Amino acid sequence: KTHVQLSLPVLQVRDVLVRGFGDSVEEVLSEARQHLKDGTCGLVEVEKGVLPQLEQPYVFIKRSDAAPHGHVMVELVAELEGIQYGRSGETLGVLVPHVGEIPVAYRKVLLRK
Repeated sequence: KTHVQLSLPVLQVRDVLVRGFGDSVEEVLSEARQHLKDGTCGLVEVEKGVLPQLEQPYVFIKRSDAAPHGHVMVELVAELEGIQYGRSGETLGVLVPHVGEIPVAYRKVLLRK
């Protein structure tokens, strides 16, 4: 399937134990996709002060369309030193590995895979 229904645990930035997916744009997009497939991917909502507490490159989920079955359609955009790889809509948040942190919410998305 080109799209997969996912329920992503929303994590508080200060709870996150592993603050990025790796060291290159290509690696972080790779690792993000692997963690999404394996159900080991969390979502941090972006506000003032959040991104400097996480490791670059960043992987964002961005709204790709204006929401089947409650699931917002999203795609992955990476960012490294202010350059984005991908073009998409509004940020739903930044993806991080999930290693058992307790979430504050869940975000239903339809991921373009």
